[PDB]
Amino acid sequence: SHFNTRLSRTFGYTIKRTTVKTPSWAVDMMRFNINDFLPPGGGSNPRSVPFEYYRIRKVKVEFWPCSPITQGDRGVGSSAVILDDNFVTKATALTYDPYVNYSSRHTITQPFSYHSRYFTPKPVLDSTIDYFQPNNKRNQLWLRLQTAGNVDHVGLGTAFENSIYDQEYNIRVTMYVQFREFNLKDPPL
Amino acid sequence: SHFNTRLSRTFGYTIKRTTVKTPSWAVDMMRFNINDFLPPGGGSNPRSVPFEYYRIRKVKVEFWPCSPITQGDRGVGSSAVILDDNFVTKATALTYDPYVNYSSRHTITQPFSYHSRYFTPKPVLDSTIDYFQPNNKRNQLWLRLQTAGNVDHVGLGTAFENSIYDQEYNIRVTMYVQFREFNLKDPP
Amino acid sequence: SHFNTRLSRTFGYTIKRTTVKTPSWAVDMMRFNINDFLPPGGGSNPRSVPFEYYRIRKVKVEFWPCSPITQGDRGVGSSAVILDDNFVTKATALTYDPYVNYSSRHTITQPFSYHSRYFTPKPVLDSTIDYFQPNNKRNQLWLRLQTAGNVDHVGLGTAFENSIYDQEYNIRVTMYVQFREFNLKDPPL
Amino acid sequence: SHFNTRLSRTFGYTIKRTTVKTPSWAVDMMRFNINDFLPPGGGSNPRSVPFEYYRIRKVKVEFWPCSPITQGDRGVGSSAVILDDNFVTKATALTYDPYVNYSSRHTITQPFSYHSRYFTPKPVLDSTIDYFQPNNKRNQLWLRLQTAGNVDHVGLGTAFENSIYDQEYNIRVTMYVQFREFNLKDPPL
Amino acid sequence: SHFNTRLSRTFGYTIKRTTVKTPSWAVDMMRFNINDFLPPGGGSNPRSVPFEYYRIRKVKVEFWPCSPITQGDRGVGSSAVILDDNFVTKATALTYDPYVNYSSRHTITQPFSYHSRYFTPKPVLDSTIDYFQPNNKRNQLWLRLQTAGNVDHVGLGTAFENSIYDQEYNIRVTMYVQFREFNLKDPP
Amino acid sequence: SHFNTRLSRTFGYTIKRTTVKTPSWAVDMMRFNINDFLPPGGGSNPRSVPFEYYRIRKVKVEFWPCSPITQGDRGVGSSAVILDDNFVTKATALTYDPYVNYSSRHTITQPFSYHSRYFTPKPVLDSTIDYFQPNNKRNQLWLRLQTAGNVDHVGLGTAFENSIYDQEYNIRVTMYVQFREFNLKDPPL
Repeated sequence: SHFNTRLSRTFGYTIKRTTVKTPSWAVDMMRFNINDFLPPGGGSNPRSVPFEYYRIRKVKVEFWPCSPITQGDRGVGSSAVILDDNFVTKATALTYDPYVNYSSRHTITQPFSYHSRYFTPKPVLDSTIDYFQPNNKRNQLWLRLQTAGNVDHVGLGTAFENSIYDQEYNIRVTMYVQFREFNLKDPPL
Repeated sequence: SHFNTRLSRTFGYTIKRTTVKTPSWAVDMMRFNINDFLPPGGGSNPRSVPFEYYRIRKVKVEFWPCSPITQGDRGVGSSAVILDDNFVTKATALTYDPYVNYSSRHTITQPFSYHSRYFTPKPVLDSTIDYFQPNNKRNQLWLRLQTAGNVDHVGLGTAFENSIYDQEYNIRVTMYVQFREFNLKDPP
Repeated sequence: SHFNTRLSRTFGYTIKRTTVKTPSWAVDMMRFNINDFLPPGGGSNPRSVPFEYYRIRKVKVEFWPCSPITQGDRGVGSSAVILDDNFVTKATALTYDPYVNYSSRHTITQPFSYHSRYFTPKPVLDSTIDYFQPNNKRNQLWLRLQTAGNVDHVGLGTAFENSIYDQEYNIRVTMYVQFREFNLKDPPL
Repeated sequence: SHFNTRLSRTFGYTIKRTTVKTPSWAVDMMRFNINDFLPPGGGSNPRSVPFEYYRIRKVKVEFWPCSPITQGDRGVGSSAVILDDNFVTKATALTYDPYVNYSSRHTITQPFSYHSRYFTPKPVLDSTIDYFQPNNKRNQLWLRLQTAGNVDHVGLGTAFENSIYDQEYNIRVTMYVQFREFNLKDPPL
Repeated sequence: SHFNTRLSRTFGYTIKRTTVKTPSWAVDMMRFNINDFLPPGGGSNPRSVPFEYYRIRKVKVEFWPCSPITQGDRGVGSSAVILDDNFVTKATALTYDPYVNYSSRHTITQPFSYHSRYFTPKPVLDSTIDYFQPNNKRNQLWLRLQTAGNVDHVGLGTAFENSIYDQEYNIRVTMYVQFREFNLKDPP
Repeated sequence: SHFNTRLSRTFGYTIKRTTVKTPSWAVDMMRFNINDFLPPGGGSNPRSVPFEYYRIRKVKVEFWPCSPITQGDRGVGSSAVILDDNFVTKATALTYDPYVNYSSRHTITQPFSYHSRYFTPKPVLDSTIDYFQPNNKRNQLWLRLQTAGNVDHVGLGTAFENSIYDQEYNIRVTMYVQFREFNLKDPPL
């Protein structure tokens, strides 16, 4: 009846070099949607894992640095966990790191170091009120596993210190998902 | 403050005879809405149970067969608990039983045997996301008892093997409802 | 099977000023009928609580005074529990408190004090013999919940000392009613 | 990191005098919205408390009578807790107290008595279905602290008995709020 | 890291009426193949469950009778478990029940009764030699889950007594399968 | 109510390259003012946290180097904790490390190594006498949270060995502050 597993994807992230002489920050964000982890299935089974319900238990975000350990103009930034879908506005060179004081902030060391965050994300159930459940096991909502309109889950704010060089990362995101209700259809012939 | 009780209703259901040779299934669905269990009130008490809030603790679905124990071309099918309001599409003769592999499937025996299911159903709170609470007691959402526009609760998918004969049933649905906040008005 | 609840109604009561000089009392009486607490329902459920039988466990009579704490010509009277439906004849200015010697008498203070009584009342089953059951829990009679012609229960004699001024009360009566046998009918449409 | 705190505001309420001779009740209602307790902030901290999320643990509604203890035509009303945003229709002189039989009812004494209610209110999350969580602690929904458009929380029905006099109160609402996720921005210059 | 589940299918079986007057038996066989339970998937996930390996733990063969409990010319047959893929030759009216003395034989009551067998079947690994493992759990072979042409497992010989009437059945086959090695692909 | 929290800010520091032959030290200093951590408020809540009083428990000073770990001409320097606002005089290239024998000295490794200090700083109460309290919890002076002209706290002296290459750091200063007496004003509208 229940199936625990782990799903992953890796995409590129560049912070383009700047020439601002004062410390600045590249502010951005990250949501998580199961459509980017589970491709569509086939025939009478529209998704590739044949289950009717899911809930995302945990997300791990890993920033795998591309820069060599020889690279200079090293900086210091912040990742914070944003559970209400209310991120700081996307900015190229903000004059301060807007996430540093966040209670959930962790320091990102730049540009040749790993960084990861691991936490329970929340679904965006109503973007007007922006409400979510307390971090939990037994009482977490079950969601329908849809084919294509899956609800955004929510997650992570970032501010990377700008540099005189480019700072490239491979980002790997991994969802620890609990699926429920085996639904495999089996047509004949 | 609380009131636990049980509301029932009965309706007919006929699977119509077919001539298709090979096995085939009549796929349907079932929802439960308190509108059908709870008639309106009168005057200042707009509902027959004078309470402000309720939740549905359990639904029991009973299929009481009409066919006699003598009837042939007996079949086998499935019921499944669908808590997300995403049922298999309605179908007169699907070439397989699309519910048979469901985790929540129970076997239905046809045409002259009883079948029942008993589970906690879920309200349809947002049909786009289709979210629901884990099976629980004290943490279950309370709902407003509305005179008319009450929310669908969600439940049961079905597949009856088609037959050379008609297969008629009386379906008795029973909700075990918890009501809260007695609200009786008493004009003069 | 059992539903224990509480139903209330509030009504006006005025004791009109006099200019008799000698102390004199307004004598009256109080019955309790579920018709006054339970309106009619609609359709196939002719009463507003859908039960077949009932009995009244306790009644509470509250005299809420309207007169201000500054009102003079204070006076003294009596409330008595009368379970046999035989109240003292109603009177405007009787020359004594006809209830002061009753075993169940409690003293009413006038005209700005609260006064409450709490007791098991009895149904008026045969007004000629006027018999009733001893105050008791498991053995108390069950009565059919009628729409229309519910039986009086019986309870309270009052004698308020009259005064140079008007004495006004809001009276709130509360029945603690046990209901039995859920009977809800559910027609279609 | 959480911060518990208490927030208050005070406003007037008047029940205008009437000449209706029979007992009648002024019926109204109270919702609670955090926009009225937390003013707007300044600069890059939009809200005067720099937290990302809140939830309302408790609400105290206090009715502070203005009328002096010498006032006459005293009355008796009702407060009830309404958690589904479905109150009785506002009415100047209803012929009964519509809230007296409510399970959550408390008696209100008029016109010179203090009345409080204290309880967990509920956010108005969908006014079509009007659902809410059972009164809990650690499972309670978290909400985004908005600058402008916060969600009503829901709460209190009232029925005051009408009077030959004006009946004034200062009402003081007080929200016991829990805030979560410190988020202070510190731009430079 | 592992995933137990259950997969089911149903099909018809008819034993056509005869007028041979002395007792005779309709003799047949049953093999089980996971292609019939587990359809193709999509894209880069060629199977509808994304596992690399499986093994079949157990099969249940359920003969659900179609004949009504009123039907006469009732008879008596045999099922047997054949683990080595060597069944008695298919026959219409064999003059004895060739499975009745088999150690694994169970009795089949005809025509209106349920019958089931539940056992560990075996893969057909080499059909010249026809070897198989002792019924086990932790030493049981893993097999690749193929898209295409999965290996038969082996299983059930039947012998139903013939009748003056037709004898129809819905046969339900159920595979308790254990999958291993989640292998889901996720192209962008 | 006490509210315990953390406030940070980051700024650049560059030691400019020299061609002095012999070992020389760039001597400098650091004070901490909450002005630089807490932007102003708005309306009747003139500061971004709404508390009347504060004291600084602890400061973290972090030197996050910019130079790569490949850089040569490495050196060795000193930090020291100066609680009496009496720092060695600022100097481009002093011919010794003036803080090496301080009791509170920690060794700094240059130019690619992190360095931190964590200590209880002291307010500058009277810079004629320069007095401070011994490091404590329950006895530390409370100070008023001012909008504009808060009191320098004091702290850290630095001596970095000069180099043939430049040596940049991002410096992150973090104040662990305890605030007391919630004071939020809530006007209407």
